[PDB]
Amino acid sequence: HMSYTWTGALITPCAAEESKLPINALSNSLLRHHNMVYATTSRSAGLRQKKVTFDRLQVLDDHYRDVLKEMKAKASTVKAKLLSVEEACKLTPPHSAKSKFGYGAKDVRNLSSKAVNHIHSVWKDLLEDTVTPIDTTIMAKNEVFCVQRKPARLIVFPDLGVRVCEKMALYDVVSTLPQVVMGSSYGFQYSPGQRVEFLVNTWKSKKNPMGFSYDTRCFDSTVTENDIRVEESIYQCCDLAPEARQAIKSLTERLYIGGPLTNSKGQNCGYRRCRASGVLTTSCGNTLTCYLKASAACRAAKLQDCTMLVNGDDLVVICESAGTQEDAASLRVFTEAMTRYSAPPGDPPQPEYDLELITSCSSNVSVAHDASGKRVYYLTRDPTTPLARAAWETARHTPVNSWLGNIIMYAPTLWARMILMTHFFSILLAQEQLEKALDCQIYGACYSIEPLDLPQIIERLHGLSAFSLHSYSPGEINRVASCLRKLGVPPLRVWRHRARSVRARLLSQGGRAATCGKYLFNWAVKTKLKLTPIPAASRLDLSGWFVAGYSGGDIYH
Ligand SMILES: CCC(C)(C)[C@H]1C(O)=C(C2=CS(=O)(=O)c3cc(NS(C)(=O)=O)ccc3N2)C(=O)N1Cc1ccc(F)c(C)c1
Repeated sequence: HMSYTWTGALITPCAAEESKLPINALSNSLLRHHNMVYATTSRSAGLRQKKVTFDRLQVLDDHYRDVLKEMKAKASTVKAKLLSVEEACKLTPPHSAKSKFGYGAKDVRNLSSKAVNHIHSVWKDLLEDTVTPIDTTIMAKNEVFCVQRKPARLIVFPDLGVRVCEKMALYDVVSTLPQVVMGSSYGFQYSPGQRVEFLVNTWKSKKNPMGFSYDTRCFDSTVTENDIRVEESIYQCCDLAPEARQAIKSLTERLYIGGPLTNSKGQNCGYRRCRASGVLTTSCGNTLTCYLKASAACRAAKLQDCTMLVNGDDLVVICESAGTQEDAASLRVFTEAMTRYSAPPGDPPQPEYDLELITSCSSNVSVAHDASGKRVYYLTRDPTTPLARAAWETARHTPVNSWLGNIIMYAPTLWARMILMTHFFSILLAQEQLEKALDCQIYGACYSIEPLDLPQIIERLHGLSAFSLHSYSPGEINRVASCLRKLGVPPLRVWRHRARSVRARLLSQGGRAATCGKYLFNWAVKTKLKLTPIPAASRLDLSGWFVAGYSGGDIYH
């Protein structure tokens, strides 16, 4: 029952990997402690292999089967459709990994005969053969962090042809089934403004609230053959075309439950018997499995008025407190149940009696005040990793612009507004790239976004108050200041100064640019402009935003 077996062949790169922060003329204006920032490489892959390789044991009781029966009954109400080849081709990111079979993602998107013909052949094979393990490639992710040094995370994914077939069989299912099965507990249905409302409303609904986050140790490696067969039994409760059923069964037996791991040089690295990080069903499978195990563990622990919020492997629970000693004992029971279900913790969970000290999806609730002095809740995080990734992106073009996803999702925060907005609008002005669309990821899917659309995007995701917040909390302010000292980032007084310049430049461009100057940087001037609802906000097509999660899913929206 091991998560992986290995041959000793190395996990190899496909191009040169940099680990040191690249430096250019713009670097010092953001961050001086360059030696604090690094990127992960295949050189640490071996250390990750060791961490992710362990035996799983799993004891399944009546609570587990009781929840699973309920989830199944809800899933039975879902009707899901097959996508056409052309619809699935349109969901492929332009820069997705090319096929081993002589075509690329651009050929897929174009519906080129070589690509479409091969995809039809993979589909036929999937319908005919429900036994043969499907090949996957294993690679080390290159991700940027601040020291305090993580080994590379691994990514495991099938060929591009197979990925298009996954979409055809399962895109509609994984996009629709989780919210039906899980209701308000499915986290990927929420925009940031919706997510903070749900946490606060939930917290407020309890007489004496308690909450905690649950950190599963290497969630993907804890997912067993049982878990993945249970996921398929849930998918199969849906009302589906017979062709879709056969494809889902085949994909489950041949790809999702396990298969051979091949490096970038074509050598066999070993064999996987746990979740693949780079398949379409990674997010939905992890969310269903986490929810099943956590709901059952809640019943085992006798938690009172229990609300869960689940985004894949990310779990928070808010419930009724029963006193500090019994809460501590209940959380032990919960952790023991989870452990018996094959989901033991990394960090053991702690009860918290302050909403603002709970982290979920790498974020906590904090409070600031709008133009009328009215309290507004918003989600924030420690800015260290966002700012390290921004320093890197200041000197290197990358396929995903973390800075842009961070402005979008953390737009209300003092650090996104003062540092990220200022710094990157400066760069776009100087380079005359204000109109250039950039790719970034939200809930695992890729979006191409125009930075001049940012004000309307932010009004939709957060409301107009995102542009007037002030009087942020002392905890939040100190956590930012602490980060700036650590990374060597100029203090906020300098940022306010630069923001005025940036704002004046943007207003001097007219049009969409001036709207960015007006809304995004109203905080930097004492003589304020009046900020009214933006007409363009009402016409923005944000469909496909905040419907589901697609981590590893190879989705472009
Ligand atoms: C720029 C996007 C950002 C900030 C990273 C953004 C984002 O996209 C993810 C995010 C992306 S994801 O890849 O779908 C994913 C996968 C898994 N686990 S798994 C592998 O099992 O699916 C767990 C969590 C998760 N969350 C995230 O948590 N963000 C923070 C965040 C989230 C919600 C929110 F309201 C605010 C304000 C900020």
